Amino acid sequence: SKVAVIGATGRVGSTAAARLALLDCVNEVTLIARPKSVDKLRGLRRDILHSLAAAQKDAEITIGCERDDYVDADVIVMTAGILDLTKDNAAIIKKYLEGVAEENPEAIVLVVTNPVDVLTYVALKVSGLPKNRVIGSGTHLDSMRFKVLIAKHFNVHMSEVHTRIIGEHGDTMVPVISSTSVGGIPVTRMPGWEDFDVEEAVREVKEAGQRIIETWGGTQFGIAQAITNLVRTILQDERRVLTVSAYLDGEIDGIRDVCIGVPARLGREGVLEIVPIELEEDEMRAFRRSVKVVKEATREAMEAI
Amino acid sequence: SKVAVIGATGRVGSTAAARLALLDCVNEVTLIARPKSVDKLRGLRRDILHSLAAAQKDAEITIGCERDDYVDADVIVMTAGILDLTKDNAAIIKKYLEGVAEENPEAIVLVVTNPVDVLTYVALKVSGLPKNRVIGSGTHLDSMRFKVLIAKHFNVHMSEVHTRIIGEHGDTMVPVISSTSVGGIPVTRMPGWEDFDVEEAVREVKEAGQRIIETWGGTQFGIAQAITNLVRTILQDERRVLTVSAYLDGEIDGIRDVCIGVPARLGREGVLEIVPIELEEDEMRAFRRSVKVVKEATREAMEA
Amino acid sequence: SKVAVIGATGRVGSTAAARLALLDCVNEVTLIARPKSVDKLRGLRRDILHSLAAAQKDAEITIGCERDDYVDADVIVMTAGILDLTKDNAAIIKKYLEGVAEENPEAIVLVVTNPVDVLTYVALKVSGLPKNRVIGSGTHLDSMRFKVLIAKHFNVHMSEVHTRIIGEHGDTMVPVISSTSVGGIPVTRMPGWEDFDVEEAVREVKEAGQRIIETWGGTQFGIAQAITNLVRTILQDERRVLTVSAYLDGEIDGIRDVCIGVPARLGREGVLEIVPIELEEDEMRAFRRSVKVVKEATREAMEAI
Amino acid sequence: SKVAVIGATGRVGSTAAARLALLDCVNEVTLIARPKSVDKLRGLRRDILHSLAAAQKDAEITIGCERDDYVDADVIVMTAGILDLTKDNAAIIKKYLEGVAEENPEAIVLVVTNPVDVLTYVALKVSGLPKNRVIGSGTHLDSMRFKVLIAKHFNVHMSEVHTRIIGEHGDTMVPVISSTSVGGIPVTRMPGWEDFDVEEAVREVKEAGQRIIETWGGTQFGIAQAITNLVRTILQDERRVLTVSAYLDGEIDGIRDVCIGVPARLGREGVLEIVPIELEEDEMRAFRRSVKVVKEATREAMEA
Ligand SMILES: NC(=O)C1=CN([C@@H]2O[C@H](COP(=O)(O)OP(=O)(O)OC[C@H]3O[C@@H](n4cnc5c(N)ncnc54)[C@H](OP(=O)(O)O)[C@@H]3O)[C@@H](O)[C@H]2O)C=CC1
Ligand SMILES: NC(=O)C1=CN([C@@H]2O[C@H](COP(=O)(O)OP(=O)(O)OC[C@H]3O[C@@H](n4cnc5c(N)ncnc54)[C@H](OP(=O)(O)O)[C@@H]3O)[C@@H](O)[C@H]2O)C=CC1
Ligand SMILES: NC(=O)C1=CN([C@@H]2O[C@H](COP(=O)(O)OP(=O)(O)OC[C@H]3O[C@@H](n4cnc5c(N)ncnc54)[C@H](OP(=O)(O)O)[C@@H]3O)[C@@H](O)[C@H]2O)C=CC1
Ligand SMILES: NC(=O)C1=CN([C@@H]2O[C@H](COP(=O)(O)OP(=O)(O)OC[C@H]3O[C@@H](n4cnc5c(N)ncnc54)[C@H](OP(=O)(O)O)[C@@H]3O)[C@@H](O)[C@H]2O)C=CC1
Ligand SMILES: [Cl-]
Ligand SMILES: [Cl-]
Ligand SMILES: [Cl-]
Ligand SMILES: [Cl-]
Ligand SMILES: [Cl-]
Ligand SMILES: [Cl-]
Ligand SMILES: [K+]
Ligand SMILES: [K+]
Ligand SMILES: [K+]
Ligand SMILES: [K+]
Repeated sequence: SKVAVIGATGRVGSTAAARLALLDCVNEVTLIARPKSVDKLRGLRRDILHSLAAAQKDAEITIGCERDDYVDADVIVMTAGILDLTKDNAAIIKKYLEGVAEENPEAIVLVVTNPVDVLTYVALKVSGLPKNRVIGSGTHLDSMRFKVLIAKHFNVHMSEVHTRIIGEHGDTMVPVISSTSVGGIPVTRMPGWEDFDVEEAVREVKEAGQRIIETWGGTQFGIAQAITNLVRTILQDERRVLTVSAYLDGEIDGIRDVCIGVPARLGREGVLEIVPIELEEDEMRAFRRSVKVVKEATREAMEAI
Repeated sequence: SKVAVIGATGRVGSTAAARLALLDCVNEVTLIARPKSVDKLRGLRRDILHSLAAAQKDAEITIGCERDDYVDADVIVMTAGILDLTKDNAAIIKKYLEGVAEENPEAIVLVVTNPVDVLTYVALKVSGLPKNRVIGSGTHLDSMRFKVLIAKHFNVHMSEVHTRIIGEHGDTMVPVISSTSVGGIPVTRMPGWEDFDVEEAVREVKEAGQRIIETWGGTQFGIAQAITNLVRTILQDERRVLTVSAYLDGEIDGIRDVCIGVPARLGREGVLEIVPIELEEDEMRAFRRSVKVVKEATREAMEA
Repeated sequence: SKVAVIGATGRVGSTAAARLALLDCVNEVTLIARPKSVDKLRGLRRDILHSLAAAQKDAEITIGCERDDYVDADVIVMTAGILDLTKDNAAIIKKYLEGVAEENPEAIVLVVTNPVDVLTYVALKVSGLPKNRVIGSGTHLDSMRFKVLIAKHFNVHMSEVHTRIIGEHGDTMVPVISSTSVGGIPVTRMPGWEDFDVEEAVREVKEAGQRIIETWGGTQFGIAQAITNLVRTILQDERRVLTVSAYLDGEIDGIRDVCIGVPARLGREGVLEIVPIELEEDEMRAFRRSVKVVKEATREAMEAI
Repeated sequence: SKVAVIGATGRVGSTAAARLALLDCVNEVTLIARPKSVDKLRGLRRDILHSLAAAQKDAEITIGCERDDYVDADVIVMTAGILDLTKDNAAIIKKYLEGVAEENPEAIVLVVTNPVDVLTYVALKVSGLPKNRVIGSGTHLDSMRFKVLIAKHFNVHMSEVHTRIIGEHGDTMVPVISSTSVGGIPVTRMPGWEDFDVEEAVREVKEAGQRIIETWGGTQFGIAQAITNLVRTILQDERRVLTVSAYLDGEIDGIRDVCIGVPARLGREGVLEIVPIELEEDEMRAFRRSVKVVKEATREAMEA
């Protein structure tokens, strides 16, 4: 399996490529950058190879700056980026991913560049790939953090909690308490749920990104591990129900023609299906509002081309 | 951490000891059997030590036939076993576990011998240990098997399924669909649930044991891995919600004075609590029917 | 990958199949027995499936009693067995493995039935397979135990010790101190080597089998884990230098036409090569004597057919 | 176990803290930097906590800028760093690690800041800690890289190769072919050793650092994983023989009063001993030449 990382010179790309190389299901990682940044990729390549030696792991680490270098990959991770920024990043998506289905119709693309929901739609539109082979990180990490917050409240092993945050990876994210469980027990029926402040929790999840930006400079190790989790789930055909930004086609509320954070059973074929989750009234209204923000943002992004 | 396996010369005990010794959290395993069966334990000890060498793992393997060889263990796994059956096995429980708490009050006892729910109660009574430190395998394996069947039906990663079979480790076991979820979604709302035959699944779970006995002679690898799973959850203080035979004290429908399969958050201190699971009508009726059978069988065991 | 276990009803076969199913590189385990023992395989199949559920692992467990059931396997493990016993077991080898190369020339056979060195030669002769795809457990476990004994003497992590016992899996086994090292340092130069009694150690390794036989009934968990280690090394193409019973063709002392415990670099193709280890005078003499015992035993076994 | 990372705002420190927090043996990581850089640590703390959530792992992440925030750590990883360079870095060592043993005598210090061998000596002197509890990354990564090159040459599993680069973490490093083995066989007797260019391999090992700095800006992931490997060996008392910068006291050729890369059996108590490795003529000459450079550079650092 070959995983290409476009934007490997950045904080997210660099750390993603390092942790992806450690996966046993990844035999080759190709670092992609602008032609005037490949020399920096030569250093990153050596540093990662040193990490593998230390961890007693093996992977092929190649470098390049052209379409021929990453088009044949099994997974293409887009981490290259910076209203007008959504423009410029959307253009980057286009330059890299336009017409990929013609050379490799079996490619899987995972977009991380923000706005992730908008740019996954751009990636799918320009790529020509099937809707099941183009996704974005979306609210995956947000859901995993919410999962930990609940597990710590009830003081149970993390694996016992199943939860998800759907919608935009941003202010309009929606927690789905209606499909949240602790050891299979609906969380509303668990002792102590009354003492969990869902709103504070969501707030902690929603603002963390901006707080990290103004202090450490931006997310790095968090998003990198989330990418690793998604790529492993795919390449090892694990068929987990993960919350990622995917193209909706009526599976939830007949909502259609948008890419947004939703539960998806993920395997080697990409999105095997979007789980038709049934939302309560409030959850449905918040989810509809979130779709409204993403669709308008997607329209402006496409108008820009 | 030291784990003692009583009944280590048997099918279950031997295999349990072997897989327990592979755990990083288990630094010593003590093989316990009757005095006449000591030499057999010497060979099993060496065989397990060979397994550790091949797995590049380590563990101190000790052997004994006396109380002083296991009373100070952190976990005592009870696999020694022959109504006439329950009586003799309860006598074995009493012989080995009477007055343990007087010498090791922090010991944890895991009962595996059948009837496990009954003998779990016997163990707690004769042990004098706290209710939270005496449990049984119960329907733990039954729940994990049910989990795989649901997972294979929806074709999802097994970790996505959380389900549970509570009550007797036997014919009166009760599946808790009310507390069964896939990715957090109530299983009733998952697409395709109509095509899942719950009753046929339960039959496969409750009947397999008899089928294995009639063919291979009895379960072995399955129960040994379940023992390994339970002991690791305890010694590593993982705080998982597993279904084990434990003493009920009014957590579910105010039922009391019985050891039966229930959800319990397990850690290094044992049963941290029995989760107050809310059951729907039919499930409640079946569970109460199962508590009746277990309580009756327990009184006869205690009387002898 | 499919691994067939012939003799799965026995102590070694049963436990081998259970631990092999737990390997991520093994997707199917086929239990093979005599037609009048398949019903017992039905119980073992269920018990193993229960073990996987408990360990949260997956494997396909099939059963059968004919050549069509195991001939297409990727690895065929022979654990079916009981001078005259060497006869009867050799006949069993023949019944199961004669002409396998005609239906599956890429099959790999791992013999465990004793005498392991003799019966690996029988298996290779009757199978028609290439010499690199037929081996036996040999002195693999014996070497691993010797490795632990040395590591405990020097109180170092086991991974630091590299050693091997070559020759017959029996009284004529030979320790190769000349190729024994602790962290790469020749063990003869390590502080405290003078306090290690090699003879007692070898004795502990040589007699353990008989002592276990007269007490617990025979080896079970030890040999099963050794089989698992060998199958994993093969199916995952790990290219370790493991000591197994293999066909010698002049790689050591120009010794040829015998199967005996020797170091072999092992991968998906079986024996990639027998490492031409250079033995000291005493080690060479003991190794030559061991070959003499195996060759005579092999001749008598073949005369029996 | 609590591991403190001083210099956590930097490339190495941040990445080191992230991978350390993933270790099961590390329950707490304390991020330490200068008072003005505290808010930056808040963001790094949250980023690492996100990584743990995604990896389904746990760890308490603390932050500080004072001695009291790290003196009680079990392992203190020194990654804070700017001859004028060595002097300033030695001043940093002194500021952070002076008098640690007075408050935490069982602390273990791992020095990473370059020149690592020199600053390891500085750390030991100013710390007052025992010689066995102060080490440096030294040629640990250099040895692991050399191991992979030999392994790829013979096309064997990497675990089959045991090799070692001792001496200075720099130009005067010395490979110990005399103590290099493949599967226990002396590498000199392994078929194909003639086709292995040792000198070209050493050049690739000693020059890569400069190449990474001139391109990516400096090493990061490699050294962070090496730190993670060393800390795990200590906290899990694995007793591996790893090459680290440690205080020599006559174990190799009676050389004394210098911290330099040498084989050391590492456990929870630190350097359990420096293995008395026997070197052949040329290797001995190169090692003595390297001890000269390190001792000289160490005296100048101490003088300032
Ligand atoms: N949860 C989420 O969805 C997260 C989203 N992200 C997104 O990831 C992206 C990268 O973030 P980060 O790595 O911190 O940013 P960095 O500035 O560290 O790296 C940016 C990367 O983009 C490349 N790049 C920038 N402009 C162009 C261009 N015009 N053409 C080609 N390549 C270009 C850079 O290459 P060069 O060195 O040549 O400039 C570099 O590889 C951002 O868009 C960010 O929003 C980040 C974290 C989490
Ligand atoms: N709850 C569950 O899920 C499961 C329950 N079990 C129960 O485990 C028990 C053991 O099963 P199994 O291992 O197959 O049986 P075996 O006959 O194979 O082993 C029985 C063990 O009990 C010992 N034992 C027998 N009689 C006595 C006695 N009077 N006093 C002391 N020790 C005695 C035996 O030692 P010795 O050799 O000296 O006789 C041996 O160690 C049974 O009660 C069985 O029902 C088994 C599997 C699953
Ligand atoms: N280090 C080593 O090399 C080791 C070698 N071994 C060898 O493994 C072999 C099996 O040992 P173990 O499992 O303890 O023995 P068991 O008696 O427990 O099992 C024997 C197995 O062989 C089968 N078998 C016996 N006779 C025949 C026959 N005529 N035709 C077909 N199948 C037959 C049995 O089937 P059924 O039930 O129908 O009889 C059963 O599957 C022995 O030869 C032993 O020497 C064992 C351990 C270690
Ligand atoms: N031995 C080895 O194998 C390796 C050695 N190293 C060494 O590690 C050190 C750090 O490298 P790197 O992380 O890339 O460097 P960075 O500049 O990225 O980080 C330096 C770190 O040191 C801190 N620091 C700088 N000046 C001072 C000071 N005067 N007092 C206190 N803290 C200070 C910085 O904090 P702030 O942000 O507040 O300035 C920051 O945490 C260097 O000395 C380098 O040579 C690196 C890699 C490998
Ligand atoms: Cl990282
Ligand atoms: Cl998710
Ligand atoms: Cl359970
Ligand atoms: Cl087993
Ligand atoms: Cl070996
Ligand atoms: Cl090393
Ligand atoms: K890899
Ligand atoms: K252990
Ligand atoms: K498997
Ligand atoms: K941790």
